[PDB]
This record gives sequence, C-alpha cells and structure tokens, in this order.
Amino acid sequence: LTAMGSTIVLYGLGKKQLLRRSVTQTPVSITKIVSMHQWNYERLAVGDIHESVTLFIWDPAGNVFIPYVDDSVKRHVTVLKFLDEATVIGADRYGNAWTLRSPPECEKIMSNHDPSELSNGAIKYPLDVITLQQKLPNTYDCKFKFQLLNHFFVNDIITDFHILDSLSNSDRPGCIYMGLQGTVGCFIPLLSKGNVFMMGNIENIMAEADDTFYLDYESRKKNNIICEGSCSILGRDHQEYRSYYAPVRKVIDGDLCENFLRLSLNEQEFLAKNLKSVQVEDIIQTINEVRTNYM
Amino acid sequence: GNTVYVGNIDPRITKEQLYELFIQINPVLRIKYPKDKVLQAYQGYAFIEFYNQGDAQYAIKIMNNTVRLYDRLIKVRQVPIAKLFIKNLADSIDSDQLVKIFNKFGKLIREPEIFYLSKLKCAYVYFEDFEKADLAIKSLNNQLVANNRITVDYAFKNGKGNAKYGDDVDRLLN
Amino acid sequence: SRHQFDLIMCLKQPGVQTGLLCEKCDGKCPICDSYVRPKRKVRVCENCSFGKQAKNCIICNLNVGVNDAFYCWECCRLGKDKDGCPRILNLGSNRLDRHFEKK
Amino acid sequence: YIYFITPLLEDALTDRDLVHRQTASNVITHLALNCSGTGHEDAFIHLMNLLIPNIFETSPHAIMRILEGLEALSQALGPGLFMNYIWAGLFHPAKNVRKAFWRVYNNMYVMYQDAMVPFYPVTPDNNEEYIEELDLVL
Amino acid sequence: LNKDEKKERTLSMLLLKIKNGNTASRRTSMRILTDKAVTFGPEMIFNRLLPILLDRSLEDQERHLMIKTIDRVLYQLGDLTKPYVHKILVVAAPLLIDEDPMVRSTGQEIITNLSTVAGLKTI
Amino acid sequence: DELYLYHLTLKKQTNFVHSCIGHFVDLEAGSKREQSQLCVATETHLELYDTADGELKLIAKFQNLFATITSMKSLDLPHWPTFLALTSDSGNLSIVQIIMHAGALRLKTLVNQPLTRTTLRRVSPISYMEIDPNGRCIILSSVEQNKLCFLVDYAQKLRISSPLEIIRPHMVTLDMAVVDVNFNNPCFVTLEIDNAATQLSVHLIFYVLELGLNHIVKKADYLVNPSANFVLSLPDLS
Amino acid sequence: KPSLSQLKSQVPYPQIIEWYDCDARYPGLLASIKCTKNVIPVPSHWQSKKEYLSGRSLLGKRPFELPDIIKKTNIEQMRSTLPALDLDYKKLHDVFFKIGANWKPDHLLCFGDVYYENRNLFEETNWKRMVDHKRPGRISQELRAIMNLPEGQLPPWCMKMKDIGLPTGYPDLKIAGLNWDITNLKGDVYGKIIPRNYFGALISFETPEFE
Amino acid sequence: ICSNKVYNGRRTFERHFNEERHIYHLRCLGIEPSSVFKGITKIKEAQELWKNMQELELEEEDEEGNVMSKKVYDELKKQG
Amino acid sequence: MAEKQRQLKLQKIYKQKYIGLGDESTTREQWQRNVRNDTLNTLQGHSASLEYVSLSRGDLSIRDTRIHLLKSMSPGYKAYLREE
Amino acid sequence: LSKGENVPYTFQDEQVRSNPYIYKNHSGKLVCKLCNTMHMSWSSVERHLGGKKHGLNVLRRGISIEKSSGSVGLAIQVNYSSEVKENSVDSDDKAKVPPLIRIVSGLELSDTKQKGKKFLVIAYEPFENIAIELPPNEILFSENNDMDNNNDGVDELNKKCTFWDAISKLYYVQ
Repeated sequence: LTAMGSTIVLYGLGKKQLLRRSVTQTPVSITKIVSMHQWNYERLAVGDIHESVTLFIWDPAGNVFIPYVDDSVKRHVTVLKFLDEATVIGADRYGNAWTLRSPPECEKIMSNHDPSELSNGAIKYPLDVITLQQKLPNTYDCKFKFQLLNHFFVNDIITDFHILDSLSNSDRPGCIYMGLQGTVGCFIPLLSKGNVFMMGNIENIMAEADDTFYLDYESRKKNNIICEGSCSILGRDHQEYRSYYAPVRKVIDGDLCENFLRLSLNEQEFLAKNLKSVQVEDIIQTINEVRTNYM
Repeated sequence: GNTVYVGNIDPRITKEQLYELFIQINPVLRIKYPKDKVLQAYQGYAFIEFYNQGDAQYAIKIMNNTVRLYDRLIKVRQVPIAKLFIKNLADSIDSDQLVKIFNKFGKLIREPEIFYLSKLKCAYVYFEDFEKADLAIKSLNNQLVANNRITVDYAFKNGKGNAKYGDDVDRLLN
Repeated sequence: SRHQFDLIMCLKQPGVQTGLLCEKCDGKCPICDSYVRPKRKVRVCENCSFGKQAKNCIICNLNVGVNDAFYCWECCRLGKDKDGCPRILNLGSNRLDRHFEKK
Repeated sequence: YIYFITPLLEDALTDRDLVHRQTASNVITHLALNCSGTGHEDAFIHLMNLLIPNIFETSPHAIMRILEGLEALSQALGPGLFMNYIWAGLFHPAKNVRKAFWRVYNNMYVMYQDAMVPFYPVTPDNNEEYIEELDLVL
Repeated sequence: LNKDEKKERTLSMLLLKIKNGNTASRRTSMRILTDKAVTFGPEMIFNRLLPILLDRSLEDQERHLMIKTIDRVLYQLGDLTKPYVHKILVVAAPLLIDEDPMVRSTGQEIITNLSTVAGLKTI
Repeated sequence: DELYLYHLTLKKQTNFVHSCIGHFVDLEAGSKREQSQLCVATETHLELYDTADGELKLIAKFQNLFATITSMKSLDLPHWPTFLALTSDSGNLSIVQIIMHAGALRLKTLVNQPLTRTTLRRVSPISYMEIDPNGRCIILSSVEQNKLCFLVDYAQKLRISSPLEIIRPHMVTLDMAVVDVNFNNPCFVTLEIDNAATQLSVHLIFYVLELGLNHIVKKADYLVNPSANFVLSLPDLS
Repeated sequence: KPSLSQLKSQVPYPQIIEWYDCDARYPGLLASIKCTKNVIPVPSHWQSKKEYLSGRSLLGKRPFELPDIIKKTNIEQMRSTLPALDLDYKKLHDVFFKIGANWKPDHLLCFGDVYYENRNLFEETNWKRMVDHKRPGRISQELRAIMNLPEGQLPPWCMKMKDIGLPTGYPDLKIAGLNWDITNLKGDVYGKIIPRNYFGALISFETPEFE
Repeated sequence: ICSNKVYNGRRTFERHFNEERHIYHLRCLGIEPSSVFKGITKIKEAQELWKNMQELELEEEDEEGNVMSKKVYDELKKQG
Repeated sequence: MAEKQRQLKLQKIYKQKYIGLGDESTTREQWQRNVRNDTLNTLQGHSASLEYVSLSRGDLSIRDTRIHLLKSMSPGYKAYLREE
Repeated sequence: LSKGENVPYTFQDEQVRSNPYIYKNHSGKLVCKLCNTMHMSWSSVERHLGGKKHGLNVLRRGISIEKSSGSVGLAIQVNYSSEVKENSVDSDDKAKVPPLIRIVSGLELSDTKQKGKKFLVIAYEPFENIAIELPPNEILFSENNDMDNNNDGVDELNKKCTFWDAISKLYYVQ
C-alpha cells in the first residue's frame, strides 16, 4: 500500500515490473500523505502534511477506499497508528501527541453495513447529518468527525509509536513513543476510574505547589520558597505548558507526579495536608506503582 | 421527486403521528407540516420527504386512499416558446384553419389564440422553433388569405426575436 | 479599571518594585478588580516609582499604600499579568465629580 | 457542575433581552478558565455555538463581557478549534463584520502568538511567499 | 439665518443645562455635545463657551462642568486653530497653580490633550 | 467510555543546547574552589558534570523542569559560588543557584523577574542572553523589537536593577555576542537585519550601556555585506 | 471586480461563494479562506437590521425546565415558582457525583452549528427522541385509536402490500401473514425487522465518595 | 438567462434561483440545476462554469503485460 | 464614547508590543507578512523544529538553518539568493 | 392602571381577556403579540393600544381573516329597545345604518374547541351580537328572486332577504 502525494495506490507483484492493482483519489483537502497505517486489512488511517488525518475502508468489489471520517482541526502529522479499531494515536511536527476516536454514531453504521454501500447506494443518514453537509460543504464533507480523545504536549517531535500489548508481563498495554531529540516515553492507560482520581489529585497537588508554598510564606509573614516560582524553578504553570497548542485532555502527567519523590519529607507532608485522603507513604506507594507493576 | 403530498389531514394530527404512520411504509427524511403561526393551526396537508424517488412512489401507491385518521381518508399524491402576433385576419379564418396554415411552416407547441383589438381580428401562434417561426414570417408576412391581407410578426413581451432570444430558444429546443 | 472607563493604565516594562494598595482598595486585582484568589505580586515600572507617587495606591493613586498588590489567578491564566505596569494615571471622571459637588 | 448548567446557560444566551446574554457570558468566562483542560470541551463547543452570533452586538457592557467569554472559551477549545469560527469573517466585504472579527482576532493573537502558527489558513497558492520549509518531510 | 440661528440657541441651551441644570438634565446634554461637537462650529462652541470661564461669579462646581466640556470637545475635533489655543491657555493654565490637586490635575489633563490636538509647532 | 492516559518520560531528551562553565556547588571537599565544573541544559532537561579528574563525571541530574529553556549562562559576580542565569519560556529571567540540601543536590531559585508573556514568541526577550564578563549586568534580546539589560548587584541578598530598554522597531537580530571590558562600561555587539526593506542589508551595531546616565546608547553602526553570519569579541589589543 | 462566475471557478466548493464576496477588497483571498478545510462561515444575521434577537420566535419561548436528574431531587414541589427545605445532604451529593456522574445533556451541539435566530432546539431534540422510539412494524395505542386499528388486526395497507410487495426501503421487514407467521400479529406488533474494549476499557468504575 | 426578464425586488430575484422556469432554462440549456450555479445570471458565464463541472495494470502472461490495461487483458481473455 | 476611545489607545499600545495585530483595513500583503514571520520564529525557536528542518534540507550545520530562517524574515532575501 | 385584569403569561395555554393580545413573556415584560412590541409598564401599553401601529396590525389581521375562513325556509324576528336607552345617543353616527347579518363558520371561536357548523350572526351597534346554528347545508337559498337590481348594500344576502322596520325597531330575516 503505497501513497503517492495526493493519491493512494495499491501494488501487487508481477514479473518484469510491479503493477497497479488499485488506485484511489483522495478527497480535496489532502495534498500529501506523510504517514499511514492500517487495521487488520479492514481499515486505513491516512495522515497529511497540513490537514489532520482521515480514516478509510477497504471495499472489495469496488476496488477502492472510501472515506468515512475526517478531523476538525489542522494537525501536521509525523506519525500515526491504531491503538484500536475505532481509535488512533498520532504526533505533530509541533510536539503535540494526540489520540482521536471515531464517534459511536459512525460505529453503529460501520458495524451494521457492508462497505460497498457507503460510496453510493442507501445508507440512511440521520436528518441532522445531511443538513450539516449542505450547510457546511467544506467542513463536514466525510461526514462525521473524530472526537479528540487525548491531547498532550511533549516538546519533542515524535517519530515512532510502538503499541505494545504488554511490557515485561505487565497487564496494562502501553504505547512507548520515541522522539527526534532522543527520548522514550510512554503512554500507559489507567484502568480504574478511582485510580486516575488518586493520580489526578496528586498531579493537582504538585502542579501548583510553587503557589501554595508562596501563599503560606506570605500569610506566615502577615501573622507570626521566597520566590513565586520556587517549586517550579521557573515561572511556568504546568497546565499552561503542557497545554500549549491546545488543552490537555485526559493525559495525566506522570513525570510531574514523580517529582514528589524528590522532595524532603517536610515538604511532602506539607503538600499532602490538602487531601482528606491517604498519607504521604500511600502517595509514594501509588506513584511508585506504575514502574513496578505497569511496566 | 422524493417528496409526496399528504391531504385530508384532521388538524388534531401531530407531526409525530404523521412520522409514526409513514415510517411504517418507508424511511422518512423529513416532514414539513405547514402551520398558520397566528392561530397555531395545522392546515390539512403535509409534505413527506423520503430519501429517494422509488421510496416516495411506493408510498403513494400503498397509502393513497388506504388509511382513515379521525375517520378521514388520507390522500397521498406526487408533487419559453416562439409566439407570433398576426393582425388583420379574416372572419372566415377558423382556429383549426390557422393550425393547418402554420403546420406546414412549423410544429405548434400550443393552439392559436384569437382575439379582437380596436373589430380587428388578431391571433397569437406558438411555434416550437424560432427558425420555423422565421419561415412562417418570411412567407406569410403581408400576405392575402381569405381575400384579406394579414401581417405576421413577433408578439410583444419589447417584441420577441431578440439576440438572446435566438440563443436561449435554440437551447430550449436542444 | 474594569468598570470605570476613562482611566488610563501605564503599560510599560515592569521593573523590580511592588505596587501598593490602600486599606480601601486592599485585596483587589488591579485588572479585573476582583477580591478573590490572588496569585502573583504586581510589579510596576521605575517611572511609577520615585518619590511621593510610589506610596499611593496603584488604583486610586490618591490614598497612601500599605499592602502589596497581587494579580488574581484568573488574570494570570489569561496573561493580563504580564502586559505591563498596571498603574492608573489619571484620577478619572467619577472621583472628580464627587469632589466638586461636595465642595 | 458543568453539564448541569449548559442547559441553564442555554436559555440565557438564547434569550431576547440583552442582559441575560451578558451575565451568562460572564459565567462562561469563569467557567471556562478554570475548567479548561478537564475534558469537557463538548459543552464548550455548545456554549460557543451560542455565543459567536453575539459578536456583532453593541452596548459597551454587553460586548466586553462577550469578548471576555470568547477569550476564555479559547482556552477551553484551543486556538485551532476556536479560530475556525474566526478566519472567515476576518476579511469579508462588510467593514463591520470585518471590524468585529478583528477585535476577537487581536485578543487571540495576544494570548497566542506562537500557538497560532500551525493553524493559519495558508497554502502555497493562497499567498505569494508561503514558507517552503513547512512542506519538507524527513 | 433663522434656521442656523436655531443652532445658536441649542448650544447656548446645552451650555446652560450643563452649567446650571438638573443632574438628569446635564447628563443628557453632555451626551449631545460629545456626539454633535463635530457638526457645531468649533468657532461657535469656543467663542460661546470660553467667555463664561472669565467671569468672577462662577462657583467651583460650575467651573469644572465647563472645563469638562472643553476636555470632551478637544478630544474629538483634533484640528484646532491658533486663535483659540491662545484663549484656551488663558483659561486652562491658571488651574495649574490652583490650591488643591484635584483642580491642578484636571487643568493638566487639558493641556496634555491640547498639546496633541494643536500640535507642536502651534503652541 | 473515555481513555485516560499516564505519561512517563523514560529516557530524557539528549540534545544539549546550552552550557555554562563555572563552580556551582562545593561538594565532598570542606574547602575547594576550582572553575572546573559544568552545567549543561536542553530545553526541558538540565545536568551537572564535573572535571579535574581528567574525565567528565556526572554529579547530578535535577528535577523535571516543565518549561522551555531558551538560554543559560553562568554569572560570576564579585563578592561566592556561581549561579546560572537562566531564561526561558514564561518570560522570566530566572537566576538559579544549584545547592546542596537534604542529602542530594537541588536546584534553588533566587530571582525570577517578569518579562513579556508566556510562549516562545518573537518579540519576547529571550533566545539571546549574554553576560558582562565581570558580572555587572545581564543583557537579553529578542528577535525583532526589544532588548533589555538588567543590572546585577550582590548584597546580603542578590539584587537586580529595573531593566534598561532599547526598542528598535523593525530590526530582527542575529548573533548578540558581547565585548569584555575592564570595568569601563559594558558593551555588546549585534548583527541586526532590517525586517522591512526592499533589499537585504544586515548591519553590525555596537551598544554601550552608560553606567553614569544609566541608559543604553548606540555607538557605531556599520553596514556589512549580506552574507554576515556571526560575531565574536577580541579581548584588548594591548 | 471579478464576476462571481470568475470567482467560483477558483474554488473547490463553488457553492459557498455569494454575490457580495465579489466586492471584498481581496476576493481572491477571501474565497480561498472561506473554502478552506474547516472554516466556519460568519454568522448570517449581519445585514439584518433586526438586532439579532427580535421577537417573532422569542415571543413564544417556554420558561425553563430543570433537567430530569435534578427534578428527581423533589425541589420542584418544595418551592413552587410558577406562576425549611429538609433537604438531605447525602442525596444531593450523589445526584451530581454518583448517580449523575456521566449524565450529559441530550443534544448539545456539534462543531459547526451556529445558532441562527429562528432555530429552536426543542423541536430538534424531540425529533431525535422520535426517530429512535417510533418504528416500522409497531403502532402505538394512540395512533391505533385514531386509525381504528385494534391490537391483533393487520393494518389496512396489508392487501396492497400483498399485491405490490414489501417496502422498497425495508428488505428485512417481516409482516405477519405475508412473510412472517400470522401468529406474530400480537398486541401492538404486526411486523419486525429481522436480518472491543477500545484499549482503554476501565474495567472498574468508582466515583469520589463524600464520607 | 430568463427572457432578459425584469425583477422588481432583490429578495424576489434571490428567490428566482430556485424556480421552475429558471431551472428549465438551466437544465434545458445543458447546465444542470441546484446550488452551485445559484448566483450568476448571464447565460455565458455558467457555460464555462459547467465546463468546469464536467489506469491499472493486469499483467499478461508473457511478463510484458505489466503495461497492459485491465479491460485490454479482459479482451485478451475473450481472445484467449 | 469614553470607552470606545480607550479602545483605540490600547490598540496602538498592544500593536507596538506584539507587532502584528491587524485592525480592520489590513492589506493582505500586510497580514501575510506577520503570518510569515511567526512561522519563521517558531521553526527556528523550538529545538525540535530546527533539527527537523535542518536534516530535511540537508543543511551542513543546524546553525546555518537558523540563519536561513532569520534572513527570510527580510523581504530581500529571495532576491539575494537569486543573485548568487 | 390594569383595571384589575389578569394579563396572562405567554406559556399558560388559554375568562375572556379584556382585549386579547397583551401578554407577559417568560420574563416579566409585557408584549403585544400582534405588533411584537415590548413594553415597560401598563402605562406604556395603553399608549400602544391607543397608537397608530396597533391600529394597523388589527386591520391587516382584519383583511387576512376576511380573505379566508317550493321548499322550506327560516324566519327570525328580532326586537329592539323601546326608546329606553337610545335617548342619549342621537348624533347621526351610523344611526341610519340598519342591523347587519353574516354567515360565519364555527372554525374560528374565542375558545376553539368544537366546530363544523354555520351561524347566521346578526349585529347592531349598541346591542350584543346574536347567532343561529344552521346544520342544514342549504335552506331557502333561492335562485334569482328579484330581477337583478344592483344596490349591493352590504351583500346579496342582506338586500335579498332582510327587512328593517326602523319605525318599530323590528328586524326580520328570511
């Protein structure tokens, strides 16, 4: 499956040369295809330089790929995968790393029909969706849009993702990326609505710590860690940084939570007072759990 | 082609009821159910848009005169040429005679129209072709029929036969 | 000021010195004028420092200042923090007109 | 608490009198800043879809409260997803429609200068120069 | 004349309402000046307005209502001739020495507005 | 139905873009001071190495920074360790002293002065930061518009003066390199190119901070061929 | 001033361009931005001297209805607004957290939907609610009364379907007495249509506890 | 495009774009109906607009047919 | 009136600080330049995006790409390359 | 100022109103539902109801309604006052105008509940209107009774079959 600049071409092997077993013109927006990846021979996912990403379906008997979903925002893809059959992980030239899921309205449909139907023939589309086509021919061409699922900003340019089914016999399947300036990082899914909350609450504790310290110092001078950026060493808020191009969605930063291990006991027991919940020792248990048990 | 007209609808009927009824027959895209907004009253009719013509046609065939709602039987139904003015005609000239006269020159899209100005017998003759109209003009202009001199020209709209008129009439022929 | 439209801010490069607020204007953000959740000390430029002027509230610039002035959390998220010297220069229409009517 | 109040701010920004459209947009400024990055974000597109038609509104107290909302919703959505609403009328023939969008764009440009750079609606033909290094692929 | 003799009253009525008038009166007649200051001749405004400020009668409440009109008019027009720049400074400048700082500033507020309007070369 | 992720950085980014040379912490020796020791940074990451054993040793890796470090330069001021002055995204000039606390080295901050707004943006004065060799002043620039100069002092606590501004409106700047001076008055040199001109002309321009009157003056301005690339300071010629 | 026919030829979606876009100072650019991949058109209530919101729709707007989840808390009865409380704190907290955790308003809006003046979402929301509930092969009691079609009787179009065929748009519809056993004509039914984990499945669901 | 017709109002002419006769002139003219053309009036320009509106390799057995088209190789199926 | 004329005053102060802020009548020529100079600033500024461009160009040293990007901020750098 | 009337809310689903147009929206303001005006106070409303715009929109609705909606015969004998109250009003203000009859369809009523029959309404300035239900589709609907004389009065119905004994104040209709 080779991607010409605009268009997709599917080559088989022959003697004396190799030969074009199929071709598909792309929708208007896509100028290049920088990267692409498949799902069990059923589906494609196709990145662009400037526009975002698109999904396709292989239609036998049509001998062509037929686009079913596009994206909302412009995102310059370096690399792209499928975590799953309805979802996608990507990167940008600019450092963002995002995950895109295809909406359930489109999942019922794609599950309950044969692909040949989508191009022409009868798929009965809800009243609404059509009215978006007529009202916005440029935007809703496909005609559905990924819901952005995660977004996060890591200042490298991610070259490859590797989705691993497990890491060292860990249960949680991780996806380990690797960057240009040289990096390896990983996105581990959190399975447990409760566990995320414990980690969530800890990221919020450490995130503004430099603000908390500073308000305690001010109010302890008023009645009886000098700089505002003391605990962050430079001014930056976390969310503002890690957000940057667009706001973080579900990704909880575990490299911030891990500075809590490096503080003195005085400071740990100071920050932890904000939780009605468990004590320092249990925080440190929690933080340390991800390296031990999840990878 | 995809839309049908529905009639004899009791004004108590709701859009939701129309939808429930017609989706028994085929998938329905939308229903437009005109309402007097001053009285908030439906008006006895609606337009039901199906997704294609085949589905609409099936609906018409199955549903027209088939169902009574509030005892009222529901109805379901589907929902540029040359003109020459001719003056000073003879009183002995019948419209059919006109038809015979102008058939040799060109095919008539409709029948001639006989009217009286001033006493003065005049008629409008509809040709399917501007060129055949030019023929009937060329031969029949200022000619004596039934011992009466008739004048054949274009009827006013000012008169037909402009430059744009040849162009677009040619296309309507095409 | 957020609600009083005639007043003109400074908007120069903030120096190292902290603005002050009088007892009356105390606990207010100089931008949105909200009493809640401060974040950062204000910093005013040199040419808003010098002599008698430095002491006066950076909002009314009339009464003498005592506490430091902070930016509220919300004005530090938007970034209106770092525009410039957040110090009001003129006394404005409202303050004058009260003054003359009273006498 | 969002999701509960989107229907309450639904009636407010839809309402006829100009003061409801002022106070609900003054809820959005507070509700957007500090709920940004949470992952609501489909409630802020709803809340956005209702505001933008208020861009042409005059009154001084009404229009600054609406701009504050649009500046704050920029952080809930992100500059890209938010700017899609604003590029179109940024030129436009109307000198008025044009004048109102440029206020919003100027507020965005201040918050985001380097954060807009991926998102400009610029192609090699659409402008003379472009930058040829944006189409380079390694 | 009889048509344009009406504007000659209106300003003199407005300038009356501002100086001596109900608080709800002058507040509507300031809105009318700031919009209509352009259409009225700056000759007509200043020639009518300025002489008031030279009487010995006016109270401080009444004077600052007149100066607040000069400041709001000067802000708009933006191109002003030299004869009035001499007049305005005769009125405005003696404020700079006045006893209390509230008056001192509103005098200074004028001249810094006039300086930009009338330009560098003229003053 | 959502997907909640947790991010780790397993191995940190290794393109080292910045360095500084001084003596930062006194470690393992009751009294020793030697200028052989070096701190190396990359956007997020920062590290400390030692020398004098003949071979570069890692001493410390510090906590995760969460900003974009756009410059780093040691300032050694007379009358005392050296503390690396560090400007970044966030538009803060942050003077940090790496220090020994609890049992391990930490990175402790002393002064972070506000400058412009948070993002890496052309007007904002970072990306060129060069330091008076004696420690009298830091000087920053942007590309385009402004250049600032902060005037450092030490006392019972480190103290920065209010900045010193010069704004040349259309001039994008390249290579700010700085002149040593024997206490005369700190000077610095840049290659600036004008952003709005019909032809490309990139001209070299000297600046002298005049301590007496306390403002930055533009001394000499010479137009050089468009090919100019970088500047460097030659010490004395005596 | 290029004629729109000239200006619609440049653009990949010529149906957006309008008579007035021709008059822009830089139409060539506006036409290209307007037709760019995701840009949304300017709200259409400019050129209308009406002031955006004016009456005709707004006269008849309904006052407000509390979301159903909140209405469960019984406040509607305690405080009668149209035309002391003994509320329980554990119950209130659960409504927002435990029970109403995932609740999201019924329709909301999508990316490109601006709100035009005459639009009313109260219809649109019902129309989704309608399509999901109403169905071929079943007729409600209310409609049955209107039709005079008792439960257990084939509808009056039966004979015509035997003649002309089953619905063109429902190839899998089975109708009792045609292509489905007549014993399935029961109650309100006369026919019937008869033809993962997403990497992040949480596998446990635990809300924040008040106590 | 319509009989060089006169219209007395802009709302009305904007309603001309969707009409029986207007679409008859278009469609009978060879310019297909609806929404792309719902702007320009003159007959000429929409003609160029409508002009603006309106290769695989099947591997023969001699190993030279890698340049050969699908339909061509099917024709050699009928010949073979 | 009093508010609207504050608005002007801040427009001229923000435009000085943050350079490109269009107003209302902004030449396409004028706006485009500001889009060009922010892209060049960002491409050079982030150390990732400077590598990625350097390698793709095959420029010999990262530093030379950085100057290629800054000289491009001038309008006469297109002409200057052509005369080489 | 309201004279004690309950002016109803706009959502309340209709006690005949004194007028019938004025309401209160979901907010508290008062509104004319004809004219789509918003009013601050009862005093403002009485200005509007006495205004020239609220006059017009009644006429427009007037027209807009007036454009849409050997045998046995019936005879009605309507009696009027015996110079009891008509002694205070004699200023030739339509005093010469006799009572008028019109056939109205029940499709429109103040309550709009049931309908489907006609009424032979009879009206006189001071007295109250009167109606008579006519189930029979047609009775006494004659065919050219007189010899086509054209004084339309109000309509063919009135001249054709009504008598006004003005001296005794007895209106006969058949």
